[PDB]
Amino acid sequence: MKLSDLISRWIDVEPSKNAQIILRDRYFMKDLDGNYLETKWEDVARRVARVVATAELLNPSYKKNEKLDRIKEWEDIFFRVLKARLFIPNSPTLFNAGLGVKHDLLWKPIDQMTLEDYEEIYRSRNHLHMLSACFVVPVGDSIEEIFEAVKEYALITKVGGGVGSNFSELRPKGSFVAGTHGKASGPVSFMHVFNSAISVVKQALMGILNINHPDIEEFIDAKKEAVLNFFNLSVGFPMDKKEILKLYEEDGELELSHPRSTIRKKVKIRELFRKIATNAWKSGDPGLAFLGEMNKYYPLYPHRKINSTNPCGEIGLSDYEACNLGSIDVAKFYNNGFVDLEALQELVQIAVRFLDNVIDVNVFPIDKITKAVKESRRLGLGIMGFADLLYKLEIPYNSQEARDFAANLMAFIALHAHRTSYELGKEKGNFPLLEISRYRTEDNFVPFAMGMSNYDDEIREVMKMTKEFRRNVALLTIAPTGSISNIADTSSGLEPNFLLAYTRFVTKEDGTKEPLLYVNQVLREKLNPEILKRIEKELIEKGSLKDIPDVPEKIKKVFVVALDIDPMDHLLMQDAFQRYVDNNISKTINMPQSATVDDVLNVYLEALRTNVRGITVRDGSL
Amino acid sequence: MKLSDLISRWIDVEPSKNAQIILRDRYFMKDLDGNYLETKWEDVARRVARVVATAELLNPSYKKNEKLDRIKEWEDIFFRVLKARLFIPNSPTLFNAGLGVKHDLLWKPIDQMTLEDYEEIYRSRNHLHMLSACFVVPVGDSIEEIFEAVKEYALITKVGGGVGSNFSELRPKGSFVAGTHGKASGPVSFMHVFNSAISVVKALMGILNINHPDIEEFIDAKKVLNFFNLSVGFPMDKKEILKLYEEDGELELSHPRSTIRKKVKIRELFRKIATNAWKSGDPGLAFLGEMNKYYPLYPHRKINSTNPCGEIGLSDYEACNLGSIDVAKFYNNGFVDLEALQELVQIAVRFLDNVIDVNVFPIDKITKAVKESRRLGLGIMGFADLLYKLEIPYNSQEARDFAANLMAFIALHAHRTSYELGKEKGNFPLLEISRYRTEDNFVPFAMGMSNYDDEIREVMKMTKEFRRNVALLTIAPTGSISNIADTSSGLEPNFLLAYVNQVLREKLNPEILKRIEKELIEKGSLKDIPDVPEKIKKVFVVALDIDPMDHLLMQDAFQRYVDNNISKTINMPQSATVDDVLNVYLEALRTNVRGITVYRDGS
Ligand SMILES: Cc1cn([C@H]2C[C@H](O)[C@@H](COP(=O)(O)OP(=O)(O)OP(=O)(O)O)O2)c(=O)[nH]c1=O
Ligand SMILES: Cc1cn([C@H]2C[C@H](O)[C@@H](COP(=O)(O)OP(=O)(O)OP(=O)(O)O)O2)c(=O)[nH]c1=O
Ligand SMILES: Cc1cn([C@H]2C[C@H](O)[C@@H](COP(=O)(O)OP(=O)(O)OP(=O)(O)O)O2)c(=O)[nH]c1=O
Ligand SMILES: Cc1cn([C@H]2C[C@H](O)[C@@H](COP(=O)(O)OP(=O)(O)OP(=O)(O)O)O2)c(=O)[nH]c1=O
Ligand SMILES: [Mg+2]
Ligand SMILES: [Mg+2]
Repeated sequence: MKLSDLISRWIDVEPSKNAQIILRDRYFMKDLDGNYLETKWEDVARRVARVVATAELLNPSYKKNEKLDRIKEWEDIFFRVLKARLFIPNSPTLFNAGLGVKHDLLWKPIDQMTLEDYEEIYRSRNHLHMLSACFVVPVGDSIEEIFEAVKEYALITKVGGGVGSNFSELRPKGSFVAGTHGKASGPVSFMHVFNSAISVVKQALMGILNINHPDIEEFIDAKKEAVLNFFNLSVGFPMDKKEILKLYEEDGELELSHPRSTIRKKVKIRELFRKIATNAWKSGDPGLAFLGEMNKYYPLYPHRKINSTNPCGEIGLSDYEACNLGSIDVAKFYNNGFVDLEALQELVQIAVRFLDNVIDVNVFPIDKITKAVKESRRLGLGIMGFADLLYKLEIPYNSQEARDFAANLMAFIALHAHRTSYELGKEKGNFPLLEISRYRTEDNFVPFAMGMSNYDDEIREVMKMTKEFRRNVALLTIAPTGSISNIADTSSGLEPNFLLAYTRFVTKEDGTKEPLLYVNQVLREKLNPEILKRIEKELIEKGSLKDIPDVPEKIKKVFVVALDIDPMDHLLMQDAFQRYVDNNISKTINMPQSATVDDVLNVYLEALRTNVRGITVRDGSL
Repeated sequence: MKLSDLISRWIDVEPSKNAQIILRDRYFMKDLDGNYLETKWEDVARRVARVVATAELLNPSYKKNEKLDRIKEWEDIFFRVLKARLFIPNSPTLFNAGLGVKHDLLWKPIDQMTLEDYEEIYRSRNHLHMLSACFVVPVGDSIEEIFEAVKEYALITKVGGGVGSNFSELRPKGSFVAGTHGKASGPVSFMHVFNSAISVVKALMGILNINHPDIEEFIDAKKVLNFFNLSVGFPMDKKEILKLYEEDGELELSHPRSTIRKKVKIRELFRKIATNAWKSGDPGLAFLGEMNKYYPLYPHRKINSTNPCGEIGLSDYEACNLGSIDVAKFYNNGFVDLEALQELVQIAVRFLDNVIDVNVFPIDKITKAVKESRRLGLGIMGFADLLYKLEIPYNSQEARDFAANLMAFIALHAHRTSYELGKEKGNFPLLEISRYRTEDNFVPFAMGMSNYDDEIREVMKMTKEFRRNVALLTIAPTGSISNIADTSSGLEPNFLLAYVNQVLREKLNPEILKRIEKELIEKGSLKDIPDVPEKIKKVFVVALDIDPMDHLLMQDAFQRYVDNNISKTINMPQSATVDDVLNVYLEALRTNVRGITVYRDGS
């Protein structure tokens, strides 16, 4: 099916009442007075499409005699895909597109648009026109660098970004400070300042400490009993995952040390791991960040180095680098028992361009970030709706079938994303740092592990072609998609549905407040409406269909939720996707309440054997 | 008595055992390995004197063929007064003089010193060579400016400065922020960030004006601002505010970047301040309008905050270095030796003004605001022990008349020295646009309690032409430096005679001393000890023998002849009431004080 046809099937389907609340709540633009400028998703799509299409002003392949034609064509395709809700960029794009721009230009009919109208939009983008979700800043070992970074956290947060740092540069607690004949506080104590800062710019953050830092144990325990309430915390592994797994298997020891300290200590790695697993088993923190694995696949490594992820972990970033995201709802690409690969390829094409255009209309609060992004042009195209896609295809999430499907789907998207990046480098110019990247200086560099798809050889072929032309350093991620999957009425990221049914309460102004039942749409349409009526009550009490009487087996096996899927099946699904993502992946390893700390440990060990770049894990713990 | 004679009398008097501990703990310089480079007070005086003398390198009145002998003469007079402990600069000067400089140059004998040795000292001052106690930075109404200011607090704190801000520029809690769907957190929430920053580098001053919509929240703030001293700012004239109170008027709380407006009864605001001050000692009162009344550079420049202790009101990014003369050492046969004193005032101003030229700050804007103004804070310590020696009770009109004359005299000669230094070295950059220039009978304090007034006016007129410094005077708390100098703190009464006071040892037999010693350490006074001569009781008063108004009136007598402000605690008995506090405030608004601190015993 052509994309245009699929667009027609969805373009007049309106967001559900649930989505509309979220849109009214945070997305619809308002004036200084608090009046709505936007009252319909369509108005958001109009504005966003117009602003991002405006980047086509910069397109060197266009003749002035042609420019307004082209810009208008991109505006309409971007508009049509956003309105149909087939692709949605990360929230900051939808919040901030067109801030600074006269309200007369953002929503007026495209037929009325002039070249000078598009140029005025370009011109009038204010310092709040920040369209990217993901940021990393360094935090260097000095009072001056720490507080410059606290300021940067504040500035980035103001404009709607999420920021992470590796704090390992900071000398351990108790170490010698020259200026003071005193003693250093250490990273964990400086992270409270970043926490206090942000908790006031918000009337989540990423903090990483490397496994060999002398304060690592303190770090691991930092969120137990949480002073760092705005931080997600991951333990950083800058060495190879193989070395770490080997050291564990031999019951080896790790030396904790720091260059600007005389503080040295030997710890049993098994013991470090158990402490991390015990804390993660209790509270969910800290996760694991396989920084070495990220650098394995970083085209610019070792010239440039990935030290931290953004707050949700899906983008590994070098210092001052940012990254903009967007997601395709692949549940909408289901057609009679197959995924419509024809319409999907056309959309991957459009999406890569939309995302790459976001960089040109993006305004960042810090010059070093502007420069880092211009230089690399890193994107994060991903998917949402994948669980609902498996439901439609009648595939159990917790099956080798699902993971095989997932790796092929991702491999196909990867293929056509990187092909589009090739085409864009040819059309608009390569990312400045192409020449010094492994796409150039190597033969056979691929930014992911592959090994689970028929498309591998074709992918290799595209990667070789991008030695010449390449618009972007990296193109892909799977994000959490909390809100944008809500807007799109679909399941989040690559995550299974957490629940098939819950009560979402609607506030009658006025009246009082209504108990409104949600049942998963795909469940509603496959399950016999009279079975639904019966079990509906038990499903809400129990959270699964598995021990409900008189629901056919095939419905129980297909309509699995997060907690029906055991930890390894979660882990292996992450692996399947990561093999064909050049950035990282947002995946919660959900674990049953009855899981032990050893069960967590075993996930970590398995994690070290698979291709995952990071780990997040237990029901009932928080 | 010549100053050289008075120097001879104290120069070989050794710091006490108490003082020596303090010196060893934090003043004696140490190397990277923790070994002492200095083992006695004289080593400190040597180093500090040499470094500050180095500023005479910059003196355009000296030929090069003269500079060496000149510098050496200054090093020597500086060394002698410091060693004698007759004048001691603020602590940062003691801690930080000579940082960055080869250890063979700092204690080497003065006769071996060459012009190149001095030039090397000058050149090798490092980024930590910060010698000033008092700082103010703005905190403007944007995320950018707030977090730059948090950065500045950290940087200033690192090098040993104390910093204050007026937070009033920050739009009130709940106000509209363009950037977001969120509302503004308010000055007070933001003050917690400053407090967190400092809690990791470590004391601070936070002011919020009386007409800020968040003022009541500010007043209640310390009822996790553990590092803040808090003062309510009064940018309006003290007259208007006292008038409004007396008329039971209302104040309009508003902010330019908020729609949040509210009316409160000023009397109710004051009662709420007094209630909290009554409980915990905070917040104090900062009469900003009154500081600006005597600010030579107002209104082109403006004083919005003080340093953490209140004694210097500072414009944005301005800093100020302090030094104190121990006036107890100037007692001679029933009189203050004004002859030696005038010589020291002369030397002290030069020392303090030289400190600017060898000072290094961590923020260019501070460097610039200090070069432009050259504000000094010359004060006194030892005052209370002076009153002991002179047999004057602190809580008497005699004491306050004494204090005003003494302060008047010091003012006279400091400002006369400022004029001389302007002629010698060049005027402060901003003289032309100051009220010393653009006005006729501008005087930077109220006066009205000394026969030196006409002479003071005459010197102020002279400083239309030549003037090295925008302002010269303060009374600081002098906690540590008065400990070093074995004397009483600032203008404060002694808090306690025994925990024994040396002037009390030298005056009471003993026998009566041996006997009463423990009763005086329980009761904390001589007041209700019988068999102590009435003359001894009257003179040897402590902080809490002196009622609140006598404290306040002593502050007023000094402030009349101080161009900056004054650090003074209004001590109150434990049985004082919230109405007793309010009465102190109302009296404060009628006197010439520029700020208020109260402390009720037992709080
Ligand atoms: C000054 C100071 C630094 N530090 C920490 C902050 C950084 O993690 C680290 C270095 O701070 P810096 O600001 O770099 O200290 P410095 O340059 O004076 O000393 P050094 O030559 O040893 O760098 O020490 C504290 O924890 N507390 C302090 O009071
Ligand atoms: C005001 C407000 C904003 N948001 C916004 C802030 C974020 O920009 C947005 C997240 O929406 P998504 O774009 O779905 O972000 P994500 O969950 O995919 O994660 P990533 O940050 O890695 O892209 O949610 C809330 O969740 N709740 C709120 O109350
Ligand atoms: C952004 C933001 C600002 N503020 C406060 C900080 C300052 O007191 C004040 C100004 O912040 P600003 O950073 O100036 O916000 P803006 O300039 O983009 O928009 P506006 O001019 O309308 O503010 O708002 C918050 O309290 N929380 C916030 O998240
Ligand atoms: C009284 C007293 C002061 N101090 C310290 C705190 C400071 O580090 C040190 C400063 O030297 P000071 O002589 O205290 O400076 P000051 O008190 O005049 O205050 P400022 O100049 O800021 O207006 O005094 C103690 O450590 N213990 C004490 O008992
Ligand atoms: Mg350093
Ligand atoms: Mg602003």
